[PDB]
Amino acid sequence: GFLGAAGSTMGAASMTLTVQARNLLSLTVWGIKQLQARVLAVERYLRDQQLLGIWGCSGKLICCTNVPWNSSWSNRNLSEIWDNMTWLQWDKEISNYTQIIYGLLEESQNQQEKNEQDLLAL
Amino acid sequence: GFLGAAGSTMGAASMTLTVQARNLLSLTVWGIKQLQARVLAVERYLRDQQLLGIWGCSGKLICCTNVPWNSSWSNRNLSEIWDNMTWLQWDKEISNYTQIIYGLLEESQNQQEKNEQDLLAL
Amino acid sequence: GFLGAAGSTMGAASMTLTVQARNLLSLTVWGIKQLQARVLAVERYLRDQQLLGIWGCSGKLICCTNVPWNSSWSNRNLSEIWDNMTWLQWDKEISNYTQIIYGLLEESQNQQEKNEQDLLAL
Amino acid sequence: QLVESGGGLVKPGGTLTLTCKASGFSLSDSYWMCWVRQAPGKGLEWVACVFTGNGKAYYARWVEGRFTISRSTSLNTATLQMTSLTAADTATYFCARGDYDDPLDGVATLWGPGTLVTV
Amino acid sequence: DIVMTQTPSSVSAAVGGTVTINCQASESIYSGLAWYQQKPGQPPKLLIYRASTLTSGVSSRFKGSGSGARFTLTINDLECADAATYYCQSCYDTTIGTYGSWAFGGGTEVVV
Amino acid sequence: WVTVYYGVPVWKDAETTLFCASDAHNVWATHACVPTDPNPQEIHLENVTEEFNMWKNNMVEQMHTDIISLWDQSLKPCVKLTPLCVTLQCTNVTNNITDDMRGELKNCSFNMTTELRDKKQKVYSLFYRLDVVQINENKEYRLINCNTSAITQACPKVSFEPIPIHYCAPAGFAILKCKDKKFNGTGPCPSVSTVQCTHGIKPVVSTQLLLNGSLAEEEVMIRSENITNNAKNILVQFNTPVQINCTRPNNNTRKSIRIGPGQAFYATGDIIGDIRQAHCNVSKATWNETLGKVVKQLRKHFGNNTIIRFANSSGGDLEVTTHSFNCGGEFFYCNTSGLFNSTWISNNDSITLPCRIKQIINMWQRIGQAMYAPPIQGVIRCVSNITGLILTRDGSTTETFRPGGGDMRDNWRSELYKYKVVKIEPLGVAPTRCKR
Ligand SMILES: *[C@@H]1O[C@H](CO)[C@@H](O[C@@H]2O[C@H](CO)[C@@H](O[C@@H]3O[C@H](CO)[C@@H](O)[C@H](O[C@H]4O[C@H](CO)[C@@H](O)[C@H](O)[C@@H]4O)[C@@H]3O)[C@H](O)[C@H]2NC(C)=O)[C@H](O)[C@H]1NC(C)=O
Ligand SMILES: *[C@@H]1O[C@H](CO)[C@@H](O[C@@H]2O[C@H](CO)[C@@H](O)[C@H](O)[C@H]2NC(C)=O)[C@H](O)[C@H]1NC(C)=O
Ligand SMILES: *[C@@H]1O[C@H](CO)[C@@H](O[C@@H]2O[C@H](CO)[C@@H](O)[C@H](O)[C@H]2NC(C)=O)[C@H](O)[C@H]1NC(C)=O
Ligand SMILES: *[C@@H]1O[C@H](CO)[C@@H](O[C@@H]2O[C@H](CO)[C@@H](O)[C@H](O)[C@H]2NC(C)=O)[C@H](O)[C@H]1NC(C)=O
Ligand SMILES: *[C@@H]1O[C@H](CO)[C@@H](O[C@@H]2O[C@H](CO)[C@@H](O)[C@H](O)[C@H]2NC(C)=O)[C@H](O)[C@H]1NC(C)=O
Ligand SMILES: *[C@@H]1O[C@H](CO)[C@@H](O[C@@H]2O[C@H](CO)[C@@H](O)[C@H](O)[C@H]2NC(C)=O)[C@H](O)[C@H]1NC(C)=O
Ligand SMILES: *[C@@H]1O[C@H](CO)[C@@H](O)[C@H](O)[C@H]1NC(C)=O
Ligand SMILES: *[C@@H]1O[C@H](CO)[C@@H](O)[C@H](O)[C@H]1NC(C)=O
Ligand SMILES: *[C@@H]1O[C@H](CO)[C@@H](O)[C@H](O)[C@H]1NC(C)=O
Ligand SMILES: *[C@@H]1O[C@H](CO)[C@@H](O)[C@H](O)[C@H]1NC(C)=O
Ligand SMILES: *[C@@H]1O[C@H](CO)[C@@H](O)[C@H](O)[C@H]1NC(C)=O
Ligand SMILES: *[C@@H]1O[C@H](CO)[C@@H](O)[C@H](O)[C@H]1NC(C)=O
Ligand SMILES: *[C@@H]1O[C@H](CO)[C@@H](O)[C@H](O)[C@H]1NC(C)=O
Ligand SMILES: *[C@@H]1O[C@H](CO)[C@@H](O)[C@H](O)[C@H]1NC(C)=O
Ligand SMILES: *[C@@H]1O[C@H](CO)[C@@H](O)[C@H](O)[C@H]1NC(C)=O
Ligand SMILES: *[C@@H]1O[C@H](CO)[C@@H](O)[C@H](O)[C@H]1NC(C)=O
Ligand SMILES: *[C@@H]1O[C@H](CO)[C@@H](O)[C@H](O)[C@H]1NC(C)=O
Ligand SMILES: *[C@@H]1O[C@H](CO)[C@@H](O)[C@H](O)[C@H]1NC(C)=O
Repeated sequence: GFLGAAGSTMGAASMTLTVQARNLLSLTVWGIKQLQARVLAVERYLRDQQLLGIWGCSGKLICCTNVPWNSSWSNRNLSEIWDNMTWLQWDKEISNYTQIIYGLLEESQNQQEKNEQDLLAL
Repeated sequence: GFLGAAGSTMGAASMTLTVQARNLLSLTVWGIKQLQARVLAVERYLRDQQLLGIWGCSGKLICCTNVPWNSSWSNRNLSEIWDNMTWLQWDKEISNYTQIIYGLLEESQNQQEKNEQDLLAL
Repeated sequence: GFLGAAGSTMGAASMTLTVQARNLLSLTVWGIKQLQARVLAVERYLRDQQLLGIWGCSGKLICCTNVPWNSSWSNRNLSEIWDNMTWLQWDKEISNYTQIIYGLLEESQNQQEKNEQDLLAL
Repeated sequence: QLVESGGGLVKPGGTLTLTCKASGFSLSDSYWMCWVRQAPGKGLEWVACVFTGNGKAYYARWVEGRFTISRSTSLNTATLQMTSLTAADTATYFCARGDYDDPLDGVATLWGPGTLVTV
Repeated sequence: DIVMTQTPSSVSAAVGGTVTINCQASESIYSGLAWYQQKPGQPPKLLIYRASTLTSGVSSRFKGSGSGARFTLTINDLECADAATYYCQSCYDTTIGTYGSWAFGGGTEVVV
Repeated sequence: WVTVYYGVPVWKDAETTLFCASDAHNVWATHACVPTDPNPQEIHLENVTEEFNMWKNNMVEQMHTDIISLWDQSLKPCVKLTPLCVTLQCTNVTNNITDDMRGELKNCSFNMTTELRDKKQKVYSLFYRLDVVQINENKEYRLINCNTSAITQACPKVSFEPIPIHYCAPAGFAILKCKDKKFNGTGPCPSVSTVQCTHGIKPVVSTQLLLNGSLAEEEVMIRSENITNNAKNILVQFNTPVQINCTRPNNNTRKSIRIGPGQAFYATGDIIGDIRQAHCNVSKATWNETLGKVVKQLRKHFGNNTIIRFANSSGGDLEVTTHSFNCGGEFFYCNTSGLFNSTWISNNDSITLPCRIKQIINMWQRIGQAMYAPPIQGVIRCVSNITGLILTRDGSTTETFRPGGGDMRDNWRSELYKYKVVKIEPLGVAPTRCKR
């Protein structure tokens, strides 16, 4: 079920991640409307994929990064977050740090790629 | 030649795979028709790329998976399939197992990514 | 700044590569025009991504290849190219070898993937 | 049923036209009139074909414009015009009739004794 | 544009018994093959057409088969019937779509 | 074990939208097409056969639809002639007119509207007999379509020349083509190659004879969905052209009448010189040889000693009983009986076909949209290549064939019979010995 994991805890829900991923691409009245909708759906898909590319998480549903958790974002324990909370609740808890985390992920990836080139040039 | 390998055997044809890949993206009568065609061509491209992403074969023309061949799908020998048969013939031979194989590939990739996270968390 | 690195040398400019990457996706008069523009912007994005895929550089801003520099393309020193020249100047210096390099990159990647399969089959 | 003529010696760089007359059948029907040549040493190769029902013709790749094949149903003959001839073109030339129907389609069933061209 | 390769170039036998001649097309010709027998002094005679059908100017002694791009000719009993050069001919050029473009391989000399 | 391969060279039958291309005021707006490739490629597929069926080819349907829609768009900005649905007071033209042409032209006069709403003007013009009907059973007449449809004047600046277009596949698709010189429209095709775009095809409209298409390369070809079924058409493709020369030997004048602000009607003015009948000439010897070739091939389906007879068309409207065409901008309806008058038994000169001309045209056999063809000044002469026929069986040792008309689709499936559209399906899997 497409949103079937909505009531699951975070540590339970993140095992069925492909279910949602597979459903993101799926001149008269009801004519021009479909053409416009199709184009916008494509743009949304690509923006999310570009971010995974930039952060170094392309091709993965789950990726580890090398960016530290800064605590002030959320000072909850891992056993509390993963076992006693759902993704809807979590999304609300840290919604205002979204842009902070994304900026940190982008810079980290740029530093990593530059360092890999220095090693391949050695 | 775009379909030049059509008469080649499978083990001969799968060396020129980029030839076809490079040709997949390439309000009046003959006006609105082109806009509609362009959008649909993009959607087709993306659906195939999403599947390679899901199965863990993104960025590759040839990828090995860890899913076993179940024999009943086709009980032919490797020396028969790769040397004495073309891709058109093969596609007909196993056309009805397409959905089985894809489901197996998807589950395998989800298990692999979860296990990699457990190791990176160690 | 989106083109802020335009006046920087090549070795200075290629540290802010995500700045430009993030800005590539971003029936009446001013109606149909936007729909047509959006579709074409998507096609341009995808053609560049497909080439990085084909050459084995998907997901990277900087990638090393295994294709040699043939000298005749440009016989300048690395200390001259990276420190005393901008990307606009460089693009002019080797503009006519673009198609040569791309053809070489494509063949190299096909050979590499075939060899990896032979090893995984061992 | 096929009678050839026009053989002989060509001074190098010159020309020669060969003919092949049908007897006992009409070229007005759907047949292929083709020429082949047999080199000294017995190598055998195709030179050209013309469809008598239309005048359409095909040539061997090695011809490169030096040979012209044509037919005339009013004479009930077919000819081959050769130019820019050299020593390498020495061969016995033969005409043969191929069928255009389902059995024997493209098959040369009627062959005339050939004629020698030297250069 | 169809190239036929014929082998062996020289085939021999004791008097009595069989020999074979093989012929390989550079491309499938979908069985559009004819076999000819050329004795010294004459044009080639047609023995077999469309890979395996006889012209009735030849007995059952000459048999053959094949498909696609690969064919063979078998002479079942050699009674010094000939000292012919046998030739493999393509009667269909798949690159053109016609029966107006022929190709011959080199021939095979049969000695007995 | 499972290896996934991307870029696998396989395909499936498919139906998609094709776009046009053109090698560069035309009625078909060919300037709206994508510029063509000056040197298009064709790839031979070695060892590949494919199954084709020209009777189920949807490329025909798209061509049909594009042509009609373009035609209609071209008339959108043109002046309407509804003010002409008036009672015409009308008499015959008798000045220096050739017998058997006498009664074809009429001199009609009427009260037409003008630039100002308060004024009327008396005008007169010439009409062909086929465009009017008598109402007062001088006599009162009306234009033939005033009780059924609107009449739109074709814009005088728009050309009807059948400039060819090429159809091209979109990304992800390919067009397969037969090369087999004897292909009869269905079944396996031993030699196949691929193109991105078709050859240029001219949108020529005709009925009984096909006037400017492709010729067979070798043998005369007879193609039909069934042959056996008397309800089906037989398309016969010639392997040599037959030359036909048509003329309208009347030097005409043209005048415009203002009918309202910004609008004018083009009327036939008068005739300079004598009045003569329009006609077409077909070389006699060529026609005779051409039929002999057709008969030899028709007999293959009917029997070795079967007699084949040709006869002319059945009765009905000119649009279905005559040979019609648009040439020089005029619409001709020619009598073809002189071409189909013979019996073929087992074992310089010319044929003159008289023709009629109409100005009010129901172009696509639709009802409600009538086009008015403005007259053309001067004299018209046309030369064309007859490339084929549309025949039907008139259905015990004699077969009779008659020419006939047909759907517009049958004039296009005759060029598109060699092409098929397929889609490319690049993913596939196969067993290998590798594992991640
Ligand atoms: C079958 O193919 C043949 C050959 O292509 C085709 O014949 C051609 O028809 C056109 C139109 O009738 C001829 O073009 C005209 O030639 C006269 C010669 O003086 C010109 O004056 C014409 O120009 C005037 O009319 C144009 C109409 O749009 C105006 O745009 C222009 O400004 C002028 O007013 C015009 O060029 C053409 O010459 C012949 N070709 C030959 C070789 O005669 C034939 O019609 C096709 N058959 C069918 C049924 O379509
Ligand atoms: C909705 O909430 C209930 C509990 O609040 C979830 O029940 C759990 O179901 C799993 C299934 O194996 C059990 O192991 C757990 O022990 C159950 N919880 C408790 C407290 O016993 C239920 O699964 C939730 N629904 C979803 C979609 O997650
Ligand atoms: C079409 O089929 C023929 C044979 O059926 C293929 O011929 C092979 O060509 C390669 C080229 O080096 C040879 O090494 C093989 O030995 C040939 N086959 C045989 C049986 O000798 C031909 O290549 C095929 N066409 C395509 C596109 O693969
Ligand atoms: C424009 O050019 C000037 C010099 O031509 C660049 O100046 C350099 O700025 C860096 C900044 O730390 C200094 O370290 C260099 O020493 C400066 N150059 C010199 C010659 O001293 C300036 O940065 C350039 N602008 C851009 C966008 O690169
Ligand atoms: C419009 O007027 C025409 C002309 O009178 C009608 O066509 C005639 O219909 C009768 C009906 O039996 C036929 O016998 C005549 O031969 C027809 N005339 C022509 C010239 O074909 C037509 O039916 C009228 N349309 C409508 C809708 O009533
Ligand atoms: C087409 O032309 C033919 C002859 O040119 C016309 O045939 C004549 O038709 C009348 C009708 O009764 C016959 O009495 C004549 O004997 C016919 N002549 C010949 C030579 O057969 C035919 O009517 C014309 N068709 C049309 C629709 O006008
Ligand atoms: C006009 O045509 C009709 C048609 O029958 C004819 O009866 C009448 O006499 C003609 N009038 C003239 C002036 O020729
Ligand atoms: C039509 O009638 C007018 C009346 O004067 C005459 O001038 C004109 O020449 C006539 N036209 C024809 C073609 O008879
Ligand atoms: C124009 O209208 C007048 C009004 O009486 C009428 O007499 C005349 O005949 C009409 N003219 C034509 C040509 O219809
Ligand atoms: C076309 O040729 C095929 C070849 O087998 C034949 O089966 C088919 O019936 C032919 N078409 C017609 C209409 O006869
Ligand atoms: C038309 O073709 C079908 C093909 O199976 C055939 O069965 C049918 O009998 C044909 N029509 C006639 C009248 O033979
Ligand atoms: C048709 O042939 C007749 C024979 O006299 C000739 O007068 C006429 O001009 C020809 N028509 C054409 C279009 O050439
Ligand atoms: C058409 O006109 C050309 C002009 O040279 C002439 O040669 C040809 O014979 C004519 N065709 C007919 C059918 O009269
Ligand atoms: C063709 O010409 C020959 C000459 O004698 C004649 O017998 C035959 O009936 C002619 N055929 C036609 C269709 O005119
Ligand atoms: C066909 O010829 C006959 C000959 O009497 C004629 O009666 C018939 O009307 C003609 N058909 C057409 C459409 O003219
Ligand atoms: C058909 O042939 C007969 C034979 O006498 C002839 O009288 C008749 O006029 C011809 N019909 C046409 C339309 O030429
Ligand atoms: C028609 O007559 C006018 C009168 O001057 C003349 O100039 C024109 O050339 C003529 N047209 C033809 C085709 O003879
Ligand atoms: C008629 O066919 C001949 C054949 O070569 C061609 O040259 C000529 O242009 C064709 N005429 C038309 C109008 O297509």
